[PDB]
Amino acid sequence: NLKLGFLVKQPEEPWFQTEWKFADKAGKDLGFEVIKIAVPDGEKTLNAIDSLAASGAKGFVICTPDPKLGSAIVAKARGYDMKVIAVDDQFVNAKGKPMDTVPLVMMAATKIGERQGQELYKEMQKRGWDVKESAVMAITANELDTARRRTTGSMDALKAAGFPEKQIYQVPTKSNDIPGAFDAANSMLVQHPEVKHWLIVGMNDSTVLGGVRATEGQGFKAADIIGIGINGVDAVSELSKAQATGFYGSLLGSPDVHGYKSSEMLYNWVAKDVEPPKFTEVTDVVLITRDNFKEELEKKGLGGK
Ligand SMILES: C[C@H]1O[C@H](O)[C@H](O)[C@@H](O)[C@H]1O
Repeated sequence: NLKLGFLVKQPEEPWFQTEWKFADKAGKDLGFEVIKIAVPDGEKTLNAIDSLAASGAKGFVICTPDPKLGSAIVAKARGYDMKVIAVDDQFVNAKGKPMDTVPLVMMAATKIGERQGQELYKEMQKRGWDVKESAVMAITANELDTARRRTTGSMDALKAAGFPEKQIYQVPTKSNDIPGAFDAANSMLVQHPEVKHWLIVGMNDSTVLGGVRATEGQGFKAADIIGIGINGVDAVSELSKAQATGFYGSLLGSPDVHGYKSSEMLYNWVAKDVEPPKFTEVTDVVLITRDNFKEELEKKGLGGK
């Protein structure tokens, strides 16, 4: 009866696919229809809201393709008597200050970034790399808070663990995907012939994967590369390959939680003016590798591997 939207910036990522899946679940439970829309850019975002209004949706969950669209999104929604909840990516104002007023569901970015770093360092030690000939490549998306806090967290952890600060090289990526990250990593690789072993730091699976792909192209074998993604669900195809690669593992979050919970809260809000908490931080994480990925997915009920 009631129709609620679930707008995602990147429909191609398993992460977002899963959030859609679990929105559908909440829909069945509570008795609402979820309208699933891809919003890969600003225009499509604004158009999509119009479209929702036409369909008579009461509200929407959104992961905006651009945090800086926040103001506009709110203005449009307001106009249509729509309630908004942000998932994953927080709205910011013109100045890049967060819009605290919009309820947000997100991962504990910093904490998860830090776990990445810890796990990078641990695996390095396991392999017995000489620090003197090792480096960290940090592929950054500093314009996105959530991404920033992951990669910063990771670098902080590595530094805390005793990885030499001066051997940490950052490079911005133009896009938060494989192609973008590849390009970025490549440009950094050719700058540093002296490095024999790389740690790859990136905010998510795709970013790290791009990094890994570049290293391979520059004649690094798996043993000499450690990349640990974040998302988990996005990494399955990699972890499924016959042969081990530079991509060691991924930190599996809870896209299920993000999808279901964001939806359920909106409904309660729309249906019963039950005001959501402003901020919901999801702290779940588990390292999945070649050995355990299958169990851990099935254990979290994201079956298939
Ligand atoms: C938790 C999410 O954070 C951002 O939205 C990234 O772009 C996603 O791929 C995902 O990792």
